[PDB]
Amino acid sequence: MNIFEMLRIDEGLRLKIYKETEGYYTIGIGHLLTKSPSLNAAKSELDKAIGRNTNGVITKDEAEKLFNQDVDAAVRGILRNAKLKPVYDSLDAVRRAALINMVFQMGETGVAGFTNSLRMLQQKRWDEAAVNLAKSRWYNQTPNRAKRVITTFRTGTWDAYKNL
Repeated sequence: MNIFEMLRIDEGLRLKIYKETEGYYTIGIGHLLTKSPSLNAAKSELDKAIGRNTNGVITKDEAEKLFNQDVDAAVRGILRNAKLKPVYDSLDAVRRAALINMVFQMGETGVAGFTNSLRMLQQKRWDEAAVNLAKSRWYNQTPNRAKRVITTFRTGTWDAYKNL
């Protein structure tokens, strides 16, 4: 298991524009296109991202390309983040992947807001971090996903994802 497989599990893969859980237009492996309600605006962003007139449809290769860029962007955001980096640096490989998943999902900014949990993780207080992380809108809005990430932080293993 690795970050790509992990996220592929959490996000799925969709070749036509769709709305994700909060109702925003997305495509591929969780590639947010726009927060705007306009489908046109979404199609514009998509063409721009792809570099062609897509008509709202991409191929599998294009989706994987956006995915590689997004993963890359997520790691980079972490490393550049003053609150994030130190945590990331103190963690083991499995757990690093869990933090990358949250950032891919909610952005750097949103993740850096988890002050107390970040602190707990830094101190390797697994059980406590897990309970703190659950006290969030994130957990209440996408509980199955949240549970898989939280368990990964808790255990430091990929068990939450074995079977999927």
